[PDB]
This record gives sequence, C-alpha cells and structure tokens, in this order.
Amino acid sequence: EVARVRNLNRIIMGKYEIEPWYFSPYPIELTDEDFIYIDDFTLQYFGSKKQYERYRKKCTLRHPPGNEIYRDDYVSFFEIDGRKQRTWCRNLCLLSKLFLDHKTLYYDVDPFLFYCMTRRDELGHHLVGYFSKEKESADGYNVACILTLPQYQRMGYGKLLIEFSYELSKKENKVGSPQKPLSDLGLLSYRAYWSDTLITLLVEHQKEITIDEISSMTSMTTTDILHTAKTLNILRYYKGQHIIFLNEDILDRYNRLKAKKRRTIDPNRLIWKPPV
Ligand SMILES: CC(C)(COP(=O)(O)OP(=O)(O)OC[C@H]1O[C@@H](n2cnc3c(N)ncnc32)[C@H](O)[C@@H]1OP(=O)(O)O)[C@@H](O)C(=O)NCCC(=O)NCCS
Repeated sequence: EVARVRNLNRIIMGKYEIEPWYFSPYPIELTDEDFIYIDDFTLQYFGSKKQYERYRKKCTLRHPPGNEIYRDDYVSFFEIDGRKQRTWCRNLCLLSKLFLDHKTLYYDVDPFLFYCMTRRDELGHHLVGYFSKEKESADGYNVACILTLPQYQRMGYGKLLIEFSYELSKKENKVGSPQKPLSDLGLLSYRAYWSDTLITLLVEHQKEITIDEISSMTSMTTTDILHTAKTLNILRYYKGQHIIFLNEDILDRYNRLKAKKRRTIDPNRLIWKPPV
C-alpha cells in the first residue's frame, strides 16, 4: 500500500488546466488526486468532476455578481462589494492566491471592493482579471491586489485593469498608487503603464506639461510621475516649474505604441459615482 498525499497541482477552469504558482489554502482534503475544478462563473471549487457538473447545470448568471459600471464593445467591468458577495469574493481570493507569493487572509473580504473585468464574445462573459481596492485606505492606495488569470496573461488585459483603476481615482478627484510592496510582475506592469501614459500625453495633449497638470490628468502621484520621467530622461525646468517634455525618443516610442493597436479604456463609458 502506498497512500499518496498530493498537492493541488492543477486547477481545471473551463477548457484550461492551469498549474498554481503558489500554495493556496483551499479548504479541501488532500488526497491521491492533484486537481480541482473551478467553475468559471461562480469560481466555486470541486474535488469531483461529477459534483462540478451537477452544479454547472444549475441556473446561474453568466457574469460576476455586481453592478456593470463599464461596458464597451471589448470588455465589461463589474463592481463587487466584498461584504455583499462573501462567498464569490472568497472564491476569487483563493483563486488569486495561487498566483501570488502572499495575500491577506482570503476569508475576510468585507473591507474590499472588487473590480472584475470580463471579455464578451459570441459565448458571453469570460472573467479575465480583477483588481481589489480597500473601501478605506489609510495610505490612499487605489489598488490592493491586481491579477490577470494565467491563461489570459500577456494579452494586454493587465494594462486595461490598471488604466481602469486610475479612471476611478480621477472620478474621485484623488491621486492614487498601488499598494506596496508590489510583486516584480506587478511593478513592471505599472512602470510600463506609467511610461505609456506620459508618452501618450506628450504626443496627444501638450509638448510640455507640468508635474501637477500630469497629476490632475492621470491621477498618478508626484512620486510615480517623477520616477517615470527620470527613467525616460524627460524631466526639465521651464517657466519656473518642473515639466516633462517631448523629444524624438518619446515620439518614436509613441509610434511604436500606436503600431501595436492595443485597446484602451474609454472614460466616457464609466458610469459611476464615488460613495460620497
Ligand atoms: C501583473 C499582471 C496583472 C500583468 O498582467 P498581464 O495581463 O499579463 O499584463 P499585460 O498583458 O498588460 O502586459 C504584460 C506583458 O505582455 C505583453 N503583451 C501584452 N499584449 C501582448 C500581445 N498581444 N502580444 C505579445 N505580447 C503582449 C506586454 O508587452 C508585456 O510584456 P513585457 O513585460 O515583456 O513588457 C500579471 O502578471 C499577474 O496577474 N501576475 C500575478 C499577480 C500579481 O503579481 N499581482 C501584483 C499585485 S498583488
């Protein structure tokens, strides 16, 4: 007799079989099998294909459980109150933990809002990623955690999540920055976003822009703006204040950016008011 006690080595989510990057504390028994089923709508986990199918045939909505506060021809965003959808958000946090070195206790979702992004096509809604945000952040962080599901990574979705998070801050008349410390993947994504943002502003808005105009237009913090401007070598002093300025490098980067034909968030489609 060899009794095998296996780790969760693959999660089955729709047609995808995904390998976890890190341990996540799913409250399930460890056995000789190394898989679980994750319903791609409810995010519920099942040790058994039969149990999973039994619940799959139930009538459920085929998108995340919150208000659709943004909808364009490409994506929707749903705003979910952790306290109002405890089970679903707990399920989302267990799933997210498989791809994070650390995450706050998955069970305690009440303090968070979750902004969940779906792709819509002939088959309906497909959750591709989300960011959470503290209802009340002492440090003014505008994102707590952010995640694109591995099967959808490196398709541009992460950047859309980040862009959306700043559209909320702008509507709030606040600057914001993601919670630190940031994973390496998170930080590199933010740096690319910050860089594309300044580059786009310089070409489409104004050849020279003060740090405070940038902040007003983007909701980026002074610190993130300065760090990014220094990396791009575009920090100067002009008419008595610090600015960023356009040069041939920036223009070239912009053209390479446009050439990629990437989707962006349309602020006019965000139908949302801060809690006030
Ligand atoms: C951080 C994270 C959300 C980024 O998500 P993502 O959707 O992969 O991000 P994007 O696709 O917008 O950009 C990532 C890369 O893919 C590339 N990419 C995007 N679209 C592409 C396309 N159509 N073809 C080729 N490459 C593409 C980008 O250029 C970028 O490449 P680079 O890093 O070499 O510059 C993701 O890595 C993740 O969920 N990580 C684990 C969770 C985590 O660590 N979160 C941190 C907060 S707690």
